[PDB]
Amino acid sequence: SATLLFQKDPPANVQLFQEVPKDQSEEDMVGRPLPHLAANMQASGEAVYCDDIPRYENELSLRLVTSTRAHAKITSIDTSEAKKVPGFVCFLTAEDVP
Amino acid sequence: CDDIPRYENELSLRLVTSTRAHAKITSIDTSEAKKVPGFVCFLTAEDVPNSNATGLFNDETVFAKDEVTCVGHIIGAVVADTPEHAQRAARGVKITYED
Amino acid sequence: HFYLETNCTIAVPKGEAGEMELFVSTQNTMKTQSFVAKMLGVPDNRIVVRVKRMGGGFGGKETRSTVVSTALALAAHKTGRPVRCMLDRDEDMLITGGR
Amino acid sequence: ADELVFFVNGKKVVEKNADPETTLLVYLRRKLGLCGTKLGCGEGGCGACTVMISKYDRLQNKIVHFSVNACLAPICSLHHVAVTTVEGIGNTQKLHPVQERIARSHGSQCGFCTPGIVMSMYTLLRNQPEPTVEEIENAFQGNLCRCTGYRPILQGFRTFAKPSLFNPEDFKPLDPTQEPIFPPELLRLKDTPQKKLRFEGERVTWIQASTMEELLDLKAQHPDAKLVVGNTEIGIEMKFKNMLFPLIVCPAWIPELNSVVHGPEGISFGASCPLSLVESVLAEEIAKLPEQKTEVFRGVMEQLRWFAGKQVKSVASIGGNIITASPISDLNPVFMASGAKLTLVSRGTRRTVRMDHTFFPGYRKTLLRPEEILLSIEIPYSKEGEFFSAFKQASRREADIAKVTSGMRVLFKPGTIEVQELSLCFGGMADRTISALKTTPKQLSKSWNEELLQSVCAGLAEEL
Amino acid sequence: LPAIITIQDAINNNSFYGSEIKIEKGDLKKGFSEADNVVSGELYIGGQE
Amino acid sequence: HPFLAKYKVGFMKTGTVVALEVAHFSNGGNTEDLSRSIMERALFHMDNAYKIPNIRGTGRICKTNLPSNTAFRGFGGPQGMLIAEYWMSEVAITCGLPAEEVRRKNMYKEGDLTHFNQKLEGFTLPRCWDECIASSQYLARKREVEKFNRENCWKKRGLCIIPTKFGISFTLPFLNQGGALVHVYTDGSVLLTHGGTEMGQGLHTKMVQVASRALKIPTSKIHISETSTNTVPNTSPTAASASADLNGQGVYEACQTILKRLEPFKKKKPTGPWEAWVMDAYTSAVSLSATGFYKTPNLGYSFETNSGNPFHYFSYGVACSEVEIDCLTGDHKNLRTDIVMDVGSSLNPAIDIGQVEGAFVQGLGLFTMEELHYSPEGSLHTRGPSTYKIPAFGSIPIEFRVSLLRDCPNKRAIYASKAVGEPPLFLASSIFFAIKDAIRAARAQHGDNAKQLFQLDSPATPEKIRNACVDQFTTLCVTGV
Amino acid sequence: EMGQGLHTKMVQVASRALKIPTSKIHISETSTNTVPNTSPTAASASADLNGQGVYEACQTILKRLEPFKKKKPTGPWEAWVMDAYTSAVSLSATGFYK
Ligand SMILES: Cc1cc2nc3c(=O)[nH]c(=O)nc-3n(C[C@H](O)[C@H](O)[C@H](O)COP(=O)(O)OP(=O)(O)OC[C@H]3O[C@@H](n4cnc5c(N)ncnc54)[C@H](O)[C@@H]3O)c2cc1C
Ligand SMILES: O=c1[nH]c(=O)c2[nH]c(=O)[nH]c2[nH]1
Ligand code: FES
Ligand code: FES
Repeated sequence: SATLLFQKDPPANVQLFQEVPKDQSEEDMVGRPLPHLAANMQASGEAVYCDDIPRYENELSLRLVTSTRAHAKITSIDTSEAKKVPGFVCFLTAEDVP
Repeated sequence: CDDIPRYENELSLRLVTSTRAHAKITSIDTSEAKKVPGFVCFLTAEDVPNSNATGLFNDETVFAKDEVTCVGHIIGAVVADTPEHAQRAARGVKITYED
Repeated sequence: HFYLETNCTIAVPKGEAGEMELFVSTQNTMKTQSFVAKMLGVPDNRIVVRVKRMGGGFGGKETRSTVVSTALALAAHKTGRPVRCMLDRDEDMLITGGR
Repeated sequence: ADELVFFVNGKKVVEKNADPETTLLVYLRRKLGLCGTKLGCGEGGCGACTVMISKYDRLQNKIVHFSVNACLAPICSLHHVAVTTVEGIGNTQKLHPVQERIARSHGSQCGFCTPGIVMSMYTLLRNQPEPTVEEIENAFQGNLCRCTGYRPILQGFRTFAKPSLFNPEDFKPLDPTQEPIFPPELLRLKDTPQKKLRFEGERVTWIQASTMEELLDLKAQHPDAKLVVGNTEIGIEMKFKNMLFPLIVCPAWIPELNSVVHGPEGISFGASCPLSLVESVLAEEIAKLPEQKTEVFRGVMEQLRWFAGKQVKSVASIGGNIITASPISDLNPVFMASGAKLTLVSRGTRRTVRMDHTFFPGYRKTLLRPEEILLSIEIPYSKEGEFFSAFKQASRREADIAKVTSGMRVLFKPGTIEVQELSLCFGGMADRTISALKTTPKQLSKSWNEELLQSVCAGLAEEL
Repeated sequence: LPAIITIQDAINNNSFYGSEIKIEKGDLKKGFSEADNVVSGELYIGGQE
Repeated sequence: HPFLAKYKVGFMKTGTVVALEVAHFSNGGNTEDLSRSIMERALFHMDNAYKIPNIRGTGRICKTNLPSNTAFRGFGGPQGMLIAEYWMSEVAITCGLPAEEVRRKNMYKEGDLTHFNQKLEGFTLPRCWDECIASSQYLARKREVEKFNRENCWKKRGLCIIPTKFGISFTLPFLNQGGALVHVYTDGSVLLTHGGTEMGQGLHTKMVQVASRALKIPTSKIHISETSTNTVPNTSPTAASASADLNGQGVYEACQTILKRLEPFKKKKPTGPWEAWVMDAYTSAVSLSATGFYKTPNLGYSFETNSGNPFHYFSYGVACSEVEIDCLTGDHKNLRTDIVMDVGSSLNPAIDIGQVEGAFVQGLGLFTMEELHYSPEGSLHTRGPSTYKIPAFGSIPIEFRVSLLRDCPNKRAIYASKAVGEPPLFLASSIFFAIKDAIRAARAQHGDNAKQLFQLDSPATPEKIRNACVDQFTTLCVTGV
Repeated sequence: EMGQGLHTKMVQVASRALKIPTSKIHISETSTNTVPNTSPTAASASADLNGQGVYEACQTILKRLEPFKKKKPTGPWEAWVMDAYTSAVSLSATGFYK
């Protein structure tokens, strides 16, 4: 068995669950396997997730700046290179918090 | 309302209206409207998914179907990228009437 | 009426389940909702009408706001894109009627 | 020229100012508003961005279909191809059977991975309308889902092969004739000779080279020109290591970099041949030729089983893997252990080297000169009494980075069990692909017995 | 500045969020002294993204 | 949260546990966040399924210069329970008795008090256990495993059956509340919203289902568009597996209010359609809009007196898993898993089976695949799928069997259902302990004492599995011998 | 709101009803998915109708806050509210008038 190249038997899946009472209305779906309501839209790529929302023509983009040290004092911050980037607007820090 | 910023993909609509008080719509020619840069489409009664019957007593058309019944009866709507382009395109919708 | 803000609708299609959101200068969110729903053939629970404020109504935006709202809702549904129409004064005065 | 022209969901796209840094995913979402294709990692591992490419293969006079990671596909590489996204195969008004079955079989929970998995499955079916259960699971090596635990996706799709949660009998059947046409405009355009293209972005110029002369002239004039083929390495260097190649040349169009030549000693693949093509070629040869001749081929195929998934292997080039020279390349140990013949050209020079330890002098370096490119690699037939194994162990079996990866070859003196040659090569044991050059020589002439097993193990323990 | 990374660095430096949380029931000294067998050990369980 | 545990268990030769002491430490990172409530939930589940007369657990949360750790499906329960099952595994081995018998005889019975003194009523775990035993064919397969292991030197199989108890309700009692708002428009269509958010668990699906029963109209007439702070304020997070419980009640109450207001119009036209009742209500100027609210009754535990019920009820389930390790590489196959899960009278068995499988596979990753590495100076190295290896298509049990327990209505939650999101995750520990079983067998194969309690930290990665399969190769590589 | 000062008036009403300053009450917009089936803003009626609605919505809240007010008759609004929240009492209410 040490020399065998990797091989898998095919899947064998069983899902057991209880049928609803037979006197239950066909319109009463509680206890029935109703697909996720957004399943089709989610298969079709029509379901909208946050970044799928179109941009406003005046919309800006934000990028967080994070520490590269586990524990340190911030001695200084230099934004001089950042300001040269086309479309640069501003760098927010603690002092901008209203 | 119009102070609300436009979405990047937002389109402009311009109504096209009857210039006769009572008349059958013989034909509609969008040929000039399509030459206008930005033109997307011309909406008419045929493009209404469900009901062309609107108004408080259900006696009004969303868009004119066969006859116009006032000067300013809404016949269709041009859709275009910008309002300037929607207006120009709207001028290129030539309508033929029979009073 | 000469409300200084003419009729205006933005319709924003949501891409799912016939959901649409309208921003409208109207005194009648309910009828705006109902008329757009029926025109599209979707239930009312899919249509949201939002009014922040109007630059005048005076009764002129009790019903006649919907002739713009419906045309625009349709354009948005059809294109999958936000659509906007604000009437020019000449348009508004011709289409929407008076006392 | 400078216009970039391709098709998306049947619709012609003309981009007049393509920026080499623009990925297909960003173009689809932000330029075309098609947000079905998702961003899940930007790294190539998650498949949330999977779309299908269709193109006319000039070398085979046929129309081909493959999946790619849109997050790693430069739009500048896609002149005269046709892209299919999730929006292209169906919608809620008319679901494609792929769409219907994943939905109805409860194979979509959060839904974010669903377009990706749908396009992997769809692409499978355009290539093989009746796949085996095995081919179906393999369609998803490059697709991750965090929600479903995978069972229902596979179960629902098993219907396409060969009290209940869903009813397969209610699924609409698939008619392959009803898929979108290949854009006739692209068949009209395949009658024109490919011209060199230049695209200029904010920071990067991209040259899509049409001929070997254009490529070699450019490398002679401008040796810093960075070759890009599949972008499955350079894409990561740019996005993640913030490296910038201001000049890129992409040679994927050049015939001699795409050729497959049968020779007396083995099979020569052009450097730009995708791994999926190496796979398809070697599989045919393995199935027809005698076992005795296909020991190295099977070595390569084994390593490719666990090499990312379909999306990466469709665009990842054989040459790309070799020149990247990662310490954990899964193929370089195999090429080294089989001493595969590499052909290196520049303008005005052609040479060959058997891959050995000297090919990789230092970290991520080869013995190529700045102005040289790798033209071809010959994967050899095995001889009588020549045996080969390949190995890989990572943290996960599928679509993982190797901890240790190996190629191993023995040639015996004919009719004996006495070693003539022995090559044991490893990734993941140094800053380069290495050969156990101290351990293997003292085994020459020894018999293949317990004493040899012990000598090598002790040798490897000290040497590595 | 001095960093505290691992659980052990934190124990070493008395770096906790708030105080010990505890549940106890019955009589431990008795239980242990009355058992046939005692087995002690340590387990580390990694996090998860 | 990573956990470190120090444990000492005392037990009889029968395997009966008579004393248990566990010190827990979590790595909380650089803000407090939910770290303390997580450690509470861990302490609440250090018993897992087992009655222990003399018991002491401590927990301390480490403050460190790492990113702040937070909630993850299970919320300290899985860490608590793996520890329980780890020493429990060692009790069985020390005792020379089968694992499944040692676990069964230490199991709580109906009416027992937990170490925190909550009574276990409607204790379905024994039924989960017996059904899983029979449906997994556990004893027969134990022999088949034994056999494979005699016949194979360099591959070994392992089989383990693990139970779980999981307390339902936020540990902070006042979070156990939720709200809904329902509008009926004059076309009869309903717009519903609640505080829950949809993240793939099919919550909106379940609430539409609930509302459709409550109002006695088709689900097609009810829509949910979104969650919004300006339709339902002051909402708890969608967490603690409880969101269907809380919002379901909320939705139900909003619906009852609307029914009460329609009942005069119903009485006047008992055959006439829904649409007519609504328009009749509208044109009689009755409000077609209502809120709904629910708070979970009678919760509140005190650490000081070790009294009060933290949970409204418990989830129970059992999983049997079989693995086959490759002793030479550390690779393994998950051959088969059998799960019996009590979700009460499921609101939606498709969705609940979905959550069992989803939860289980995340847990499978937690205990076998998923590993984060840091530099010694505390920088996360593992920052994408290239280095962080979550379960793939190929990772899941080849034969994967899930059963929802039959005939177990849970009175005190919406339409007799139970929460499902988190409780199944820990059951993937069954793969961890099956691997531990296979490792033992590989070790026995190289003349290792079989009451030897070798170390297996979690996750049980190829690295850890291979290194624990001590042989002539590991001995040479480490020792030089 | 079309310039007639309707929101101003309803804020004035809610302020008296709840006995808190107008500063603590805000109205952002009108929407079919917050209040359904609304009559048009018309017939000079809109302050009469909505004023009563607002009033009743405020009466419901006050009824829910009553017990927290009895326990702390002087302690401020903010305290009652946070108390009702931590006792799991709804702080949302519809109001209606015909
Ligand atoms: C998700 C993912 C999974 C992966 N899994 C694996 C794995 O399991 N095993 C493994 O080994 N690798 C793996 N890789 C690495 C990568 O897929 C391969 O190295 C790939 O073969 C690179 O091919 P490419 O054409 O994309 O190269 P590109 O990224 O286009 O170029 C790579 C390098 O090769 C040079 N180059 C390309 N062609 C030539 C030539 N003809 N002459 C000279 N230089 C040339 C380029 O200049 C560049 O320096 C993975 C990558 C991704 C993104
Ligand atoms: O008791 C819990 N409290 C929470 O806040 C929470 N969050 C979560 O995911 N699970 C749990 N459990
Ligand atoms: S976004 Fe994950 S592979 Fe492209
Ligand atoms: S369903 Fe959420 S990642 Fe696939």
